[PDB]
Amino acid sequence: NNWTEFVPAVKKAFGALGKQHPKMLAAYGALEEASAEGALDAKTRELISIAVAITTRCDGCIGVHTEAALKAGASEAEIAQTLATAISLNAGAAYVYSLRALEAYDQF
Amino acid sequence: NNWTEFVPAVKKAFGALGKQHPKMLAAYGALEEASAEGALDAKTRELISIAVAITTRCDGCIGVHTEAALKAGASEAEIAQTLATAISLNAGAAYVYSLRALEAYDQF
Amino acid sequence: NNWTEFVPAVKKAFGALGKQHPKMLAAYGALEEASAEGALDAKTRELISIAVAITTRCDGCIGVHTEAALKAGASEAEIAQTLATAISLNAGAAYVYSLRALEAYDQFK
Amino acid sequence: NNWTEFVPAVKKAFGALGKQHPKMLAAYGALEEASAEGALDAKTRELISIAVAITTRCDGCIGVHTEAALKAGASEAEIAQTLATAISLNAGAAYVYSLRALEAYDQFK
Amino acid sequence: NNWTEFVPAVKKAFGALGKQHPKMLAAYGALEEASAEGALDAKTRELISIAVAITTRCDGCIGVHTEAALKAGASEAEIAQTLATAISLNAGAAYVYSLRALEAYDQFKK
Amino acid sequence: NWTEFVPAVKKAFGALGKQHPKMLAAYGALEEASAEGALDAKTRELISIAVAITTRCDGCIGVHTEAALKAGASEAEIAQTLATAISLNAGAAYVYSLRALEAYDQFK
Repeated sequence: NNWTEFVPAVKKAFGALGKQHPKMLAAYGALEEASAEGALDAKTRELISIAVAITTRCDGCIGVHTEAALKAGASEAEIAQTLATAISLNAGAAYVYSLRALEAYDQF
Repeated sequence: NNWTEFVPAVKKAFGALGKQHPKMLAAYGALEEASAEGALDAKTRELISIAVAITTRCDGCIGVHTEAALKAGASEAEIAQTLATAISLNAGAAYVYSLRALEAYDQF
Repeated sequence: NNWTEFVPAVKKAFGALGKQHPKMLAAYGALEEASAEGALDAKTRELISIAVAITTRCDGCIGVHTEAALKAGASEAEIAQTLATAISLNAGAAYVYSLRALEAYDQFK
Repeated sequence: NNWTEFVPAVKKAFGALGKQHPKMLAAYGALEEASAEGALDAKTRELISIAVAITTRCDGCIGVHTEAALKAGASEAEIAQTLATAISLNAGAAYVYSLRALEAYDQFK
Repeated sequence: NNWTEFVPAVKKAFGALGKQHPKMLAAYGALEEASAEGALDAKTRELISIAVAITTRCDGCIGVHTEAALKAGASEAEIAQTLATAISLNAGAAYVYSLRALEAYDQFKK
Repeated sequence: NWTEFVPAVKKAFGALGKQHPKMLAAYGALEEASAEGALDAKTRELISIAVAITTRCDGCIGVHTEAALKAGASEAEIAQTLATAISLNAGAAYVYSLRALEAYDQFK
């Protein structure tokens, strides 16, 4: 459809990248191996990925790790709660720098 | 203090670039010239400048345009409301891309 | 394109989020309430909103608050000058960290 | 340098915000309420919080939720593996947009 | 993006801005003026421009400046290696702030 | 940046490879793929600084500004790289501002 058609195309672009520049795809594979090492469970790692995917505003990253979260057995409330946490942290960053603006106003 | 001393150091740094690379300082001066052309008052522009500064996480921009907003007659309630609006728009972005993840999960 | 149909689609997506997860939509309602608290008129609130939206590069946020600023009485010149102000700040941030890099090129050597 | 002094200072600034502007701190609490709803333990939520905090590069968000992760029982390897997952996704966004640049160069634009 | 049609659409919109608000387009020209001044050739400048465009995630910026890299004589290997360097620095920024998180956890640990 | 800040950053990277070696090996793979090709060390470090300005990473700035110096980068090459990165940073805001004015015209 929209995401069910986008994700295979994104995975294909990564495959064409490895056939042309294998050291670049091997660099990402090294990043995924470092992430996979440790007792974290695949679903929790994918949920961590979705929270970062929506923060970086990467549509290809969203669909890849959302489909991987479902394959890992993540329910709908687990994802919505993960997104709600990422929204709170994205808003928390603006709260911190807004706090710096208020502190500057009182100081001048 | 901090902000009352950090802001002069920032403006002193921008003055240094004008001596070493005047073309780059003039380019910024061209950006503020276009930003000042219109019927929007100084307080309105400086409030907009603060909301973008906390979004860009630019501490120098925060202090420079917070002091400038005070010089334009901005009250503390106006800056806090400006920051509240900027905080809201930063979270709505995480909301928008969170909805994309939910639609992605619903389609797989 | 098609901002006239994109904006109602974004609002509908927010509506389905509330009927499936009400505490997330209520949180955005609490954020929108604190943004309305104050003496800044609706036009200045939406102009500020558009400036953050183009800095964020959120398309749904841009169209929602551009239509709202229009209904609040914002002329095209007020919209353009708001973008010119947001673009200027979207360069001073790079200027500030460029000044750090030029200092970084000093000290060394 | 001193996160044990930075984090309490950030917490004090948030508390002073609610005394001068309560609706702003209330909207923050509403975001925390929706975050703590859905049977995801605090350890998993704080680990997710760190992964987003380093993506936003907010030092206040990092130290606040790193301490909260320790209080929830997060091990050092649990955070390191979380950061390793967050780093992989930060590069993943760069890979996806670099693929757009290569597809652009092929079409000769 | 990638399309040979989207890039002329971006350039046309920039010209429309200069017709309605010339002081805004002139400000961008002032920025491009300072970018063109210097010892770097056009290829290296457009390669640097591509690296920022994928970091700033601006599709039109990836557009305008990847074509200018082609016209400047940049090969596919020069485009790709620039992107591999840009990708490395993007992950590097996450590595740096991840170190702060590991340092903060060590100071709170008991 | 400083002559003492960069050694502290590289010391933390080395320590990370001692407690979590797969994470440091992943960054090395990203550096090996970046070094592979005809682009000289100067252009790569200049590209690295321009990204280290778009991203607001100070450690990346000082590390790669020093590496650019050892690679033989001149002051004119450093400033022009920044002016190029500043132009692109403003260029991104110009594009999404064009969609904002395009949306405003559609709602009338």
